[PDB]
Amino acid sequence: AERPTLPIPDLLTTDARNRIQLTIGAGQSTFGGKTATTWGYNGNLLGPAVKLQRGKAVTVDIYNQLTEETTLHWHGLEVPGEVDGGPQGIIPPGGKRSVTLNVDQPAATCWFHPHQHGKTGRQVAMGLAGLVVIEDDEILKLMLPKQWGIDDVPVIVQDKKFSADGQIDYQLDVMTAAVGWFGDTLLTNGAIYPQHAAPRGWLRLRLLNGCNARSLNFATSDNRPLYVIASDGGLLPEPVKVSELPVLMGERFEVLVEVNDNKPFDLVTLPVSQMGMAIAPFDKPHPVMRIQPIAISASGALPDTLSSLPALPSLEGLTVRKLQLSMDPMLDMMGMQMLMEKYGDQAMAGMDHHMNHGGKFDFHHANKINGQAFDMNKPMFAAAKGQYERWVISGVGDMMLHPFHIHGTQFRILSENGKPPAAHRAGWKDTVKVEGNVSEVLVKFNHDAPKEHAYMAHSHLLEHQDTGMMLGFTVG
Ligand SMILES: [Cu+2]
Ligand SMILES: [Cu+2]
Ligand SMILES: [Cu+2]
Ligand SMILES: [O]
Ligand SMILES: [O]
Repeated sequence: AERPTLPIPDLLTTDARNRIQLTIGAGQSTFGGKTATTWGYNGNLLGPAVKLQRGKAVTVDIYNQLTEETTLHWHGLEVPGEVDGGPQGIIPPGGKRSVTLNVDQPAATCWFHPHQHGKTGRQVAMGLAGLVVIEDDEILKLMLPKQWGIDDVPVIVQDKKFSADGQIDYQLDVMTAAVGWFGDTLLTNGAIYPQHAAPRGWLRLRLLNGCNARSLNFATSDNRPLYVIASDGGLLPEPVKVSELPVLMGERFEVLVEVNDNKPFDLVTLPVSQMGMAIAPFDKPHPVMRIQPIAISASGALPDTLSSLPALPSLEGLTVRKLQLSMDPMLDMMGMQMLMEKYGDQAMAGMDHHMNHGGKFDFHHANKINGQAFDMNKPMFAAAKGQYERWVISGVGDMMLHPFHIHGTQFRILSENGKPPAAHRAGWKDTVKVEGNVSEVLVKFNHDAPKEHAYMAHSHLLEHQDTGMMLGFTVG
């Protein structure tokens, strides 16, 4: 059979009442010919791309048609805590919540997803994620590829695993609380190995790692380069040519890739050095999508200069906040041993060379920051508003991957896990790698967040977030 075409999320803008309507609900999808219950925004799976303009406000009406509580967070969008949609932003089953978003940041590809307390991994795994396309006046002058679904395409890459009856097989248990939820099936905008027909010239891909726990590393099957033009929080100062592009959970990058007649190629993901993630079929490069060239000229440009990136300021005198991540040694060892028992040595490929004892030992609060599993009732600190701060995040103490995300900001990385950031990671970021080492980021919060609607800071390995590796903080 030929490959299915890449599904393209609809690009949604406001009505005359300046509203966007999002409905959260359950439906059915098909994977490898078997039906599965899935959840989506304005559909059965995944979601639309909400288009936003800097300096314009929009109202979003969010209808929860699930039978359980959910929340909706705009990952990457800088908004007051009251509309950030962290775990306090509950939408009752059958209810509606409206938010007004006053967009105040540069053009970027952001995304949106649930943030239900303790259940974010399940609700993402069941299907909920959408996109946000922010535009501003500056980016349009660059004349980048801009025809949505033709030469400007979102690429949301996610793994799932399924039970024998075809349903999504999600469990938050000791093993996945330890290593994360991951699967053997790769989806690209919800489809298994689709093709995308692209005009000759430049193709812009807006890449999102939407996996719960799997890191990815994009490349092309014939080693043509990718030109990175943007990171989580928007354009880089100039394109950065790469041969491969590691993407942590929740991160976005936009790249341009050349499309030439008569020479289809795949976007692939290369095996990563992360526990559990190189089990077959991920022990080898894995196709993500086939790019099928069309002999029609694409009009987009790859300009020499994209944007202005301001200098890092002086660090002297800035508040230094320490965030020590930790896992429970016993439960980390127990989850890792279950992984090894299940899959054997392959569960550590590529890595560097039973009774109830009560609630004190409950894996649901095994992961922590500064000695505390997430307490929704107690923000850990009150950050300054409009002031740069230096946040120091340590994963010393274990070797698991902690992509650390801070709500309410786009920051600058000073140190990523003990090294200065790569050039394509040196611009605006909302995620920083922490793994066995220490990262430091320069953050500023432009909006208030009160105790009742606090900003989150957490690992975006969802099973770790849900089992305590998150803190709340206020601003203002
Ligand atoms: Cu976020
Ligand atoms: Cu997020
Ligand atoms: Cu978050
Ligand atoms: O997030
Ligand atoms: O998140």
